[PDB]
Amino acid sequence: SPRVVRIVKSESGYGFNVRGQVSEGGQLRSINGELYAPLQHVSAVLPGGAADRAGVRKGDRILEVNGVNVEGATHKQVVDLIRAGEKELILTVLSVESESKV
Amino acid sequence: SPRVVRIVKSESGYGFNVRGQVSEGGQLRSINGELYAPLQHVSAVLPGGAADRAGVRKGDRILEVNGVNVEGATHKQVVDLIRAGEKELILTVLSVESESKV
Repeated sequence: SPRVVRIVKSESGYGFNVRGQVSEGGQLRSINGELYAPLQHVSAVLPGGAADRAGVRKGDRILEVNGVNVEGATHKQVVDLIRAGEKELILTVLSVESESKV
Repeated sequence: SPRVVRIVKSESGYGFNVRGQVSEGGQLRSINGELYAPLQHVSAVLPGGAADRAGVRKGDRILEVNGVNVEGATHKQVVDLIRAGEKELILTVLSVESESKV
């Protein structure tokens, strides 16, 4: 289920890489057993960076950026939204990797 | 725009799968808003393999293999070019997925 994560920008920026469609129009995909228009995803998280500390996970699919639903958005639209926040970022993500404390 | 990627072969080979026309002659296709004769594409990248580490992306369309333009080539022509290099591979690819560091 979609989860919300806050990241405060450090010196290394937010500390993650985003990957996804350069253009609009990709076909619908099945993510966590449900259909979405194409999502950008977290392709890497800088170990020790802000996103890692905040609990962003490699493979997280990005559903919202600072309250804006970015389902089927272009890569540039999403990265521009992230970069428009100069200190904080709120993501809603569909994680392909779960986490539990034991 | 076409980008260049180097991959050094590991134990798992280069660590990706190639898909594309078995025979020559497919019709021109529109890729990233431009016309090309049929391209082979990266259908999967082995997570943790050499291609993943080098930054090859699932969906990358293969424009050149070790300096050879393979626009409209057959699948076997392209795979033979890849395999003729026993340690290194240079690809020029048109990525359907962009990546940015934030």
